Amino acid sequence: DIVMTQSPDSLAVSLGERVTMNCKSSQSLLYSTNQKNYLAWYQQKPGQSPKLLIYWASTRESGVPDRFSGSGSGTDFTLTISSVQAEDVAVYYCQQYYSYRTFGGGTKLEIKRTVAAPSVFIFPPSDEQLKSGTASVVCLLNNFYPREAKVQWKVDNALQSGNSQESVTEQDSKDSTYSLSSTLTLSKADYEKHKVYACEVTHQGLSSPVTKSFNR
Amino acid sequence: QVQLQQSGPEVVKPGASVKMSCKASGYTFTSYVIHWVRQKPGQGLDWIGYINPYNDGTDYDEKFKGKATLTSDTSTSTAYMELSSLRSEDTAVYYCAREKDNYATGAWFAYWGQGTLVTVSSASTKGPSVFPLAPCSRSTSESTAALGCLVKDYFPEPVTVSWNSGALTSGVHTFPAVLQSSGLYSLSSVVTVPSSSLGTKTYTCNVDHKPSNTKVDKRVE
Amino acid sequence: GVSDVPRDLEVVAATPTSLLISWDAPAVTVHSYHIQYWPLGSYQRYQVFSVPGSKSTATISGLKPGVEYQIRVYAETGGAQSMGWIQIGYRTE
Amino acid sequence: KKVVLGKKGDTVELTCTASQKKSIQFHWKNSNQIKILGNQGSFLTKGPSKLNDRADSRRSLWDQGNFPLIIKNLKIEDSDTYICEVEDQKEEVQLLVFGLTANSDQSLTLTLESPPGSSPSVQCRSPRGKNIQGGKTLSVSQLELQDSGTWTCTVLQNQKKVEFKIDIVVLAFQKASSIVYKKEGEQVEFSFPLAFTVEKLTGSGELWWQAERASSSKSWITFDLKNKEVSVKRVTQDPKLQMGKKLPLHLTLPQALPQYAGSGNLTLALEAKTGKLHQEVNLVVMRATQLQKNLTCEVWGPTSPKLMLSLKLENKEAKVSKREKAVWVLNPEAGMWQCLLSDSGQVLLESNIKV
Ligand SMILES: *[C@@H]1O[C@H](CO)[C@@H](O)[C@H](O)[C@H]1NC(C)=O
Repeated sequence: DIVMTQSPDSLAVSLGERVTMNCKSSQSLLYSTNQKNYLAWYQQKPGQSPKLLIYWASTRESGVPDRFSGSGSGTDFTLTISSVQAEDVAVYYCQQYYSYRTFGGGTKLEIKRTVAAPSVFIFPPSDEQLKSGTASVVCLLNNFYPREAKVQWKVDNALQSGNSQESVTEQDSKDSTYSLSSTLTLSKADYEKHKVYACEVTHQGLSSPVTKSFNR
Repeated sequence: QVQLQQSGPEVVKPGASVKMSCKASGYTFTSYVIHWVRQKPGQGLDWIGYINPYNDGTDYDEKFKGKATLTSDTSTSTAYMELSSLRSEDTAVYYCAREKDNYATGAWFAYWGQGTLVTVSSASTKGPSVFPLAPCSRSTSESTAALGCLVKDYFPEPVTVSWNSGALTSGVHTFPAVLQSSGLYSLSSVVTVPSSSLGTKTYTCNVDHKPSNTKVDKRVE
Repeated sequence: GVSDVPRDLEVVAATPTSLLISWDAPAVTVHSYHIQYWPLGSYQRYQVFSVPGSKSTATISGLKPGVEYQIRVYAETGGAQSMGWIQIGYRTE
Repeated sequence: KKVVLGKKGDTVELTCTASQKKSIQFHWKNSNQIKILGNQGSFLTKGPSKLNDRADSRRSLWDQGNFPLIIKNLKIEDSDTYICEVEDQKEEVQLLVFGLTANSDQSLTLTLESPPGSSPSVQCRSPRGKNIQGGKTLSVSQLELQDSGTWTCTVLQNQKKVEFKIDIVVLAFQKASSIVYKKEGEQVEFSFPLAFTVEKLTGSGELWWQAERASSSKSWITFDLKNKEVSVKRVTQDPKLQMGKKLPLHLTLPQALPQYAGSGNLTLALEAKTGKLHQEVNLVVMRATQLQKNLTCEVWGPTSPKLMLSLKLENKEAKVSKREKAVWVLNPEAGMWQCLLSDSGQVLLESNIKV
């Protein structure tokens, strides 16, 4: 087959800045007769299927906006986003159709924003879950830009390890921010035993580490 | 309006084969070539094969020369692909696509299907319990408040969640699921509203699980 | 791996009685190229001639017009590779 | 607009015509808008394209209003979209050229030469009728001497197809074996095509055979080969063998009989290289016939144990089937029954009988 290689692994670009994303092919994709490159570019926003962007390496699809433009010929091709909008957070792929149909590894385009702290909240376990026998304690971090966040669970001023399960989104399309969900799961009997629960947080935006506590 | 609609998610024993479908509508089904792409969770697209609906012409990539089998039902205007002797690695999402035009004029994948998630596993499918996530009390000094649903002990992925019949879409964050130690995924969904607005509107989240055929709307306030 | 097969065989130009073929040499040094041509189906009526390993083309005279033919070119290396071949077909005017 | 597929090296004509049945100015240009050819009054002006040598037109049809473009000795790189341009409107015709070529690394390989961006599927039928389907490349892994005729590969892109025909020749004394399955009474044919290197060379040979009884190995005939001339040294009376005087090593058995069955070795040596060349040959014979009210079907010779015999009416299903060497039915239902010795996928021998 024709080995496609995409650089970089992932890309961080600031707002309004210019994006360059490269796709190099094993052998040439240029057809000597009709002078057409048999290469295409695709966008995949999270949770969706891929979307056609550029065909023939020089032409874009009708839906595509004007800022995207395809460049290159032969074996070295490049996608250029004129001005990165906040909504272009996606992973972009390149494909050849000269022989068979091979794709690339992908370039994740992430936007680099001003630093912003999280707005943190804690939930107690619902009464309905407690009647079943399981206590789950979720701690939320919303719209924090620096993906680095420290979350620790303290139960009556005692660090908890091994029982927290955490989940993070991808970069929001509206403002280019993240969100986290740390979930503490335990049984009802062990939940009843202790009186005070709190998730302590650290972030580059928080000058002092912050905590939110509740009492059963 | 050319549509491509695939099967829903499935569970398949190891070693067993999974036959999945892709239904086309909006064009002459025997006039364009159909392609199949595999994408593993958070990984690149892997091309599999291409079928000509006219005579069921077949060509595959070497990686899938044994596994992949492409057939098409011309009357129902549907394309199928089945993988044989499924392995743990083979758990992935598979897409069906179409060439823009015929006879080498348009060979790029322009029209796409939604995707089919095949969870290669021997475990049993199980229904998700939906719990409400609400603040301890409405004494918050700060205007923003947090509401959410807690979808726990569901298998296999995917589960889709929408708020107020899909009406509420500002400040909503549905988190990717996590595998509980028990062995069932547990997903958390939240949404932001102002403190002043609790009790004004009623908030309800819609959980929909396809392998179980379960839809449970949970009132959260 | 380390194959000994002539490659990219084609017919450059033809007349109703003659073909002129060209082929691309393999990796190894080749002592001579053997051009074998017969009418489609009937192998029994083949005629074969040899050209030196440095020559890239050969003319084929004495052909009947409007006839499907089969053309086969071997390459023999003197070292002890083997007799490899590439084969195409063609039709005279 | 139009779509034309072509054979590599063949000649195709692209039809363009105009409304006015007169000689008027026109030209042809390919996908890249490059002049292919034009007319200046009576004269024909040549275009600057790399298709200059092969592309041409016929001036006979210019008065009648046809303006064809002729391309001879098609190449895959010729496959492209072409445009006929009269000053008023343009007619567009898309051309794809395929080709088929055969490589050899006993075993054979076929490669389908394809234009860029195509999505073709290729099925291929043997002379005996075996179908081998594949994508851009096909591989003929295992070949027997019998299946050595003219093969036919039909290539399909979307809705348009093109037919290729190519010969396959299997060498005898290579590792490929020979086998023939015949119903009782038929004449038996064995062919041992010789390699072109040794065909002129001279040697001597003979054929050993074994029958239903393993007591003796008969050693049917001894023969001598000088120049391209085959002469016989000795023949057994029992099979009335015919050895072709002509160079293609041809051997014929007058009629197939059960006693004339079993494995055999054919050995050819040569005074030149003095290295014994061998070749393995099998004959399997079926007898399916009805004696009074009994119906019996037996098979003789060296058959792999895996294959199975069956007796069946062509309307219904198999009335009896075993993997053994003999099958018998008593008082069978009225109809045209059939006896089959077959492997899992195809039927090696079928005999049709009337009860
Ligand atoms: C038919 O002939 C075969 C020959 O061996 C014999 O085995 C079988 O028993 C016969 N069946 C009859 C006479 O019904």
